[PDB]
Amino acid sequence: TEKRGRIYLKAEVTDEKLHVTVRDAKNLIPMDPNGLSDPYVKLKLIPDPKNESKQKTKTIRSTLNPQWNESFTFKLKPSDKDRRLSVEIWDWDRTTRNDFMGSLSFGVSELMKMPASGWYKLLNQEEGEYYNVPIPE
Ligand SMILES: [Ca+2]
Ligand SMILES: [Ca+2]
Ligand SMILES: [Ca+2]
Repeated sequence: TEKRGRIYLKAEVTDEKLHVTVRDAKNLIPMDPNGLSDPYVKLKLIPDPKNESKQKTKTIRSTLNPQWNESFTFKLKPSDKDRRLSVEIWDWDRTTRNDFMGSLSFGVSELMKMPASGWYKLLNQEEGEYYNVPIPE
């Protein structure tokens, strides 16, 4: 909800597993010639040097206010204490590289001391890997 729009999420750590719900997003930035985008969300635990934690929602065509309503589960291990949940919205493009739309992240430990829930401001790509900005109201 500021330049790159906002996203509604839920994420809690229930003994063993991290549960994430990606509800919807609003006011996303136009990344297509038609003035829209084809948004999908990529969920990842970072760092992910082996590149194995990737999960993704379906792609919704031609919209800036997608409603995915999809949930995901990551098995956690003691090694994940220092990892973060990365949430990135991307714009599916058929004839070129997919465009970045907005992102954010949560510390696994952070989520364990308080599950995330509600609206969050979409951040730039690099910075999105470092923090999140909740939007109460
Ligand atoms: Ca595009
Ligand atoms: Ca597109
Ligand atoms: Ca592109």
